[PDB]
Amino acid sequence: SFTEKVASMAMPALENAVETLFSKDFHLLPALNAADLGCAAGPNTFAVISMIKRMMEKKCRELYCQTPELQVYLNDFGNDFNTLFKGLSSEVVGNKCEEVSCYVMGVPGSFHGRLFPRNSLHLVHSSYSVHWLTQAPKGLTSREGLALNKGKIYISKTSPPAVKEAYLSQFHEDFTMFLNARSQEVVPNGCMVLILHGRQSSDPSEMESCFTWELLAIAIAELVSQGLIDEDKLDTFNVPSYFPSLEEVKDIVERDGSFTIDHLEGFELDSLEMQENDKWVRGDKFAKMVRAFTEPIISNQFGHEIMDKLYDKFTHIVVSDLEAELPKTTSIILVLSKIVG
Amino acid sequence: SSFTEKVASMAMPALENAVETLFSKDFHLLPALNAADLGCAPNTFAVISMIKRMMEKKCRELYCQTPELQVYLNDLFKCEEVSCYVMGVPGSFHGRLFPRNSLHLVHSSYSVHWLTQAPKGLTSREGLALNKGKIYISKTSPPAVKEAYLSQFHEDFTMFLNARSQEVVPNGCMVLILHGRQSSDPSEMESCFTWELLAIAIAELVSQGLIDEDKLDTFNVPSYFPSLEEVKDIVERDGSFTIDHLEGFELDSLEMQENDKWVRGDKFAKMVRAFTEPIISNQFGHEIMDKLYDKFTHIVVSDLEAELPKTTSIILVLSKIV
Repeated sequence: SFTEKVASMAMPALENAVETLFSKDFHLLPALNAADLGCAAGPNTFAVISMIKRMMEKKCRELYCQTPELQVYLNDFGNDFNTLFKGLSSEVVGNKCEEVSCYVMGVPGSFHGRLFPRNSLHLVHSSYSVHWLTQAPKGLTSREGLALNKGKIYISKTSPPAVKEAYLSQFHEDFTMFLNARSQEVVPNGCMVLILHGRQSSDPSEMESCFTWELLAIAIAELVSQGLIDEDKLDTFNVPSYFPSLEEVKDIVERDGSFTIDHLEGFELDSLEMQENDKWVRGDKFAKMVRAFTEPIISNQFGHEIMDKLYDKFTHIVVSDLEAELPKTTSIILVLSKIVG
Repeated sequence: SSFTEKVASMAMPALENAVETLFSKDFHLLPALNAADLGCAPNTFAVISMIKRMMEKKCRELYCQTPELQVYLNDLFKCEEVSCYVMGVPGSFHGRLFPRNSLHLVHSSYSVHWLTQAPKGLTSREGLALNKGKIYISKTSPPAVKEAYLSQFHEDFTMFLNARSQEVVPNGCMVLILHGRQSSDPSEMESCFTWELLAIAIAELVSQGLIDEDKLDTFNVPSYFPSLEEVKDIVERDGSFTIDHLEGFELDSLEMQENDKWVRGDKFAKMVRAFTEPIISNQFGHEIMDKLYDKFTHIVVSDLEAELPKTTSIILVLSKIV
């Protein structure tokens, strides 16, 4: 739903990044090597790979040389990528019309560190993965940091300055780790198309920046007051995720020397299906998406036998307390090129 | 898989001799070495450590930067020197899996003998099944069967070789191990004991009215156990690879270090059921499988006194030609 809208918004940035690769004759290499990192997109992963497939086919059809092939690395691969495998594998598709063969591989492991040999990647795509951290900020998980962000699970208006500082610091570290890892693996002049969950305002405590996590904390606090969750637990737990601003992303990429910013863009989208007339169906659909992306870290924290009652309260807060309206979600599009190198 | 365990110890010398022959050429100071395990089924995780161990030794002798190792795994069923990255490759190994010129090494153990399908031409005209009472080449079976089977294996193995030809780099190495046979006649008990016995078990249930004969008569396994000569000829017909070594070795089929025949027979049947039931179950259901391998075990433990012929494995070492 929302994911679909984000994916289409980033598609032109993906096209141009392929175009730039062509201007450096990447289409004349024996094979183009593409990776999709954090394949949790996705469904929307099929569109981006089909798009690379198609742009190569258009480019190479007038070339006298033997037609280049496409090698696709998919990471997150949980064996459910079979729908993408069967849809993109040119041997499985069996289309004799296609001149560009596509070979699809699974890459196990974390997008945070190394996944491939040196100079093995020409193009990296990653959508809504890079804002995830390796852990809750270290300054928040020390013996005395467990006390800083009391009734919440993320940067909030109630958070002392140390909280957002810790998060930015953790992001700086984890994102630089990523950049460093990719820098080893992305070929000189290679491209990277990153899309992530960010924010508009410079202040992270702003609702538009934190609403999803703020509302979840309010829901957890409800069950806490009702005596169903230990609060222990609320006060010591913080989310392993950060939504940076444009400026923060720029800063970190520029401090790291490895990549050049070809494109840095933010854009806003509605956070719920505003075309939906049923105020309950609107929030329920939103909550379902939220649950799909957040239940792993959350149920791990509070147990699974409380996830139903928890996400129900979350939906009730969205529907009733907020009249099925939320601030708009900001997404960041970051296109990078590996410097030579 | 205590049997497989013994097979991989015997082919590991032939794996070392071959991987090291990729160090005689250079082929020594490259960025990253790409190796594929095609039809994996812990031994695939053993051949990986072998490659890593060998590479690190040849580099420390050559005083050069250590390449990284990328391993591709196509599934059918701290102070380490060489950086290894492992990748999963879905898809059939009889077709293309990799870009051209991308593999330095290919390993495949006990997968190549599996056919893409049970042989095509097994019905006459008339309109009779050409392999009644059985599920593989047998003594009762007319010549047409073993010819259909060899033809199917010819086609399938040649497709494999053909695909690999595109992907294996010039002078790149292929190590293939497969279930073969000693005797030139593929209907010898040495060649087909497992399938023969399985048929005998099924035919027992048929006479008891538990399984249609329909059924037995129209089913045949998607497997073929070739001879050294058949393997050699097919490889030579295809023009892509050089036969560096081609050798067969014998192995005891049952755990013979066990005096209790019914125990060593069960162990055998348990093993046989693990790799044959998925091949058999579509045609005969899972329902009758308990009574099927029950009867199979009695045919093994009683009628043959837990004495089965040795299994022949073929070790095939290849090099890409240009």
